Amino acid sequence: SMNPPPPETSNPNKPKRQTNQLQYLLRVVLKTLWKHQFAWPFQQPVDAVKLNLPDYYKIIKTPMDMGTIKKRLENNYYWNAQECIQDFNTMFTNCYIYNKPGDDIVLMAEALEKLFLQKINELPTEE
Ligand SMILES: CCn1c2c(c(=O)[nH]c1=O)[C@H](c1ccc(C)cc1)C1=C(COC1=O)N2
Repeated sequence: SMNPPPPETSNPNKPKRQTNQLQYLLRVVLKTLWKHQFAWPFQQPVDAVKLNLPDYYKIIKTPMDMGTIKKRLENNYYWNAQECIQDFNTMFTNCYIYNKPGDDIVLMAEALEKLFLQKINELPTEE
């Protein structure tokens, strides 16, 4: 099978705005996770073709990744912070569903998610 098209990262028909919370998600939350030693499997859409995982997109129908999130934030694609938080959660959940508990990639995701949840407790109040 071919890869699917990646998630959209811009849409002229989708209203957009900047908020202090979305700015924080880009400058602090994404920045922190993106540069983490365990980030690399999550920095781009899953390339099931190159990686040889012919069942990935038969199993995962809600793909999401930090490369997509990074572009959505940079492009001001989101209207609210919850949209972005949901994308991170979807990314982690996909990993936990596709892979076996105890697999190294699951441990990587869990470490990233722990950090993620800490940082979103620090979300600033909306101005
Ligand atoms: C996020 C998508 N994904 C990936 C892999 C996987 O086993 N399961 C999976 O859900 C695979 C891999 C294998 C072992 C480790 C320690 C990390 C990553 C892999 C990537 C990218 O490069 C790769 O070697 N992604």
